[PDB]
Amino acid sequence: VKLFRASEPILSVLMWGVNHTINELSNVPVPVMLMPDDFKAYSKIKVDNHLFNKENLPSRFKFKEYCPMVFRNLRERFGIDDQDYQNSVTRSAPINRFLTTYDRRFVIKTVSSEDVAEMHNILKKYHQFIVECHGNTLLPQFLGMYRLTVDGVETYMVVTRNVFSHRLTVHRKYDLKVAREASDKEKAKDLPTFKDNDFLNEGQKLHVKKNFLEKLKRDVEFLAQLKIMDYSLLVGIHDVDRAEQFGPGEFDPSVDVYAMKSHESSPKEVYFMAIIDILTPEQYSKRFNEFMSNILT
Amino acid sequence: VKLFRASEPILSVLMWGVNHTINELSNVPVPVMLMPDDFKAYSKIKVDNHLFNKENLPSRFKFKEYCPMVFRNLRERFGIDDQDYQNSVTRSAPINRFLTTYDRRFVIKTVSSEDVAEMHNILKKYHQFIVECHGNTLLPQFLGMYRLTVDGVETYMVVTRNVFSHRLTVHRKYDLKGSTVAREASDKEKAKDLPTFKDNDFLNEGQKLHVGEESKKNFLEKLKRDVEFLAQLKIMDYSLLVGIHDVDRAEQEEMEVEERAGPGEFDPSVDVYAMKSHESSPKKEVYFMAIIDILVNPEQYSKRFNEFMSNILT
Ligand SMILES: Nc1nc2c(ncn2[C@@H]2O[C@H](COP(=O)(O)OP(=O)(O)NP(=O)(O)O)[C@@H](O)[C@H]2O)c(=O)[nH]1
Ligand SMILES: Nc1nc2c(ncn2[C@@H]2O[C@H](COP(=O)(O)OP(=O)(O)NP(=O)(O)O)[C@@H](O)[C@H]2O)c(=O)[nH]1
Ligand SMILES: Nc1nc2c(ncn2[C@@H]2O[C@H](COP(=O)(O)OP(=O)(O)NP(=O)(O)O)[C@@H](O)[C@H]2O)c(=O)[nH]1
Repeated sequence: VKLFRASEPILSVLMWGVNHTINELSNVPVPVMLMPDDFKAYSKIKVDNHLFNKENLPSRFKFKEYCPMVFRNLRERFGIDDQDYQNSVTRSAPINRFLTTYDRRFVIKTVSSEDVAEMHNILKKYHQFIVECHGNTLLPQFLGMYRLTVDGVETYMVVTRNVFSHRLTVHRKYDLKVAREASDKEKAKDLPTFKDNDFLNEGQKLHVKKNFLEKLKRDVEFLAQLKIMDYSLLVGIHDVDRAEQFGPGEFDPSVDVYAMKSHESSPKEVYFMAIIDILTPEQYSKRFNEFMSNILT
Repeated sequence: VKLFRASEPILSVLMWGVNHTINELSNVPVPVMLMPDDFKAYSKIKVDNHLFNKENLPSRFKFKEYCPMVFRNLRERFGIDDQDYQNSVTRSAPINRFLTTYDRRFVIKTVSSEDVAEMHNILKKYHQFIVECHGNTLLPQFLGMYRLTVDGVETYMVVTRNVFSHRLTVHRKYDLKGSTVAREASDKEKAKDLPTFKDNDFLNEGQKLHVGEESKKNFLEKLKRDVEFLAQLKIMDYSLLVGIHDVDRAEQEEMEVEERAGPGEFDPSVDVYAMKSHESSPKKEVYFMAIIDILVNPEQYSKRFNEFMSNILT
């Protein structure tokens, strides 16, 4: 029994919504191919519940799913089963807009109307690229896109596969791309988002490189051709020994897709690296490219 | 994998709605008791799809379920499981508004806004009656009440358990009121396959139903409390629907079926209104007898009704 028990009405509606659209989809046949209209398509449902089942859900709310055929195909191509996705969102309220499913597999980010517009703008080529690279990429894996109406307020969400391990604690993270670096207050946060300079003058490398670089180049090239910028490479680091204070450094490469073991010859950790934030050319790409090509040793 | 394929979009939407509402209710816990708000409550869903899932469902439709907590409970008290209900409605399209589920277990009747209003008016009392009578009644067993919206047009529907068997074939039928006013069937109706014979038609044939005392007493006691309950509310024009199954004829028809390619028994948990003919009647038969259409004065209407049905059978 999924009650859609959550800290805020909006989370409840998200849970309800994912549950609903995925059951509905299970009634929709898997087609031989995506079609042009699938990229211009949506489902919309409006709920108006008088004196009923408003123990957790708002009595009145809307839920809209952009291009459900496309995002179900992306799901399949990312090796993700519809039932597991549904369970991750619904079996328990997602946790604290930036959200994570209770099991930490999927990230739910609140986004703008123009982010949604832009996603629609890249979606065909992005899909074709996921096809052509066989879901082997560092780009965000987009799993679903929704608009929620709650108390008259529209909210937009995008679901991605988590960059980080859904199990291995991340001990230090960097957001790589002038010059930028972490603030005098952000550096006082539990897990700080460090930047390029904090990384450079700290003299850190990542002993691992072939796959990562081939992949990364192909990706940032694709992002260039779409005239997109501002995207960052998210890097996460889990210190095995630090955890050691069901084995340490143990993970499922088919789940934690971006995870990477430290090379046998190293001062032992787990790295997670993936490109985030591309919903916004050449120079940015080659600059980004070279900066990241110099972290792997 | 339910496609909701149907010859009319109204039916697809019916299937989708029962499916959707039953699954939703599966998330809703079963209460210790029903509350007053449960009798004034409704669920409403409005769907506007664009360029998506249009092979069977229309892109735009509305579905409303009346007092769903109540009807769920009613289903429980009539020994009908929600998954079975759902399956009966959605596994395959209902068939010919007067519909029957593909498996013949449930009747879907198209009604009026007036009808829906009267359901609400009588619902708390009908519920309590079903409670204190333990589900043992000739009255319609109400299982669900819905409003569909297709093409800006609104359609109300009431679901009941079939009075007739979901398996056994009905070879003759009567709609009986007991009116002093003459009630026969038209040449039109009499030319139909299974005509709806009426009062004077029943009188004319010297027709009688022999069920034996122990079944007669049960029947008549049900009937007496039923029409007394109906008389209490301002309820009139309701009928006794009478189906007659010829066991022998059926064995014959089956035989013609197996040739061109058990006997007179039934599950009373399922064919709730079925009665075997008396161990020593002429031809052996099964009858189905229920009160239908409950949505001069009511008291006398029920005296006039009860005397006629009381004489309908020995
Ligand atoms: N655990 C986890 N955290 C993430 C993931 N993606 C982003 N984050 C974190 O959430 C924040 C959101 O970053 P971003 O997508 O750039 O959103 P933004 O608001 O446009 N940028 P900013 O970080 O400056 O606010 C980042 O600081 C990052 O640390 C993820 O997949 N998993
Ligand atoms: N006694 C009673 N009648 C009710 C109740 N709910 C609905 N009705 C009656 O049932 C009839 C059908 O109502 P319905 O078609 O749902 O629509 P509506 O409530 O009129 N408004 P709308 O058509 O805008 O949805 C109406 O005549 C209404 O008065 C209730 O709780 N109690
Ligand atoms: N198989 C079956 N037929 C039923 C059932 N209830 C009613 N009918 C039939 O369906 C028709 C309509 O019955 P009724 O409820 O009186 O509807 P109505 O609209 O009030 N009357 P009518 O349609 O005859 O003018 C009749 O042919 C009746 O015999 C039922 O449970 N099962």
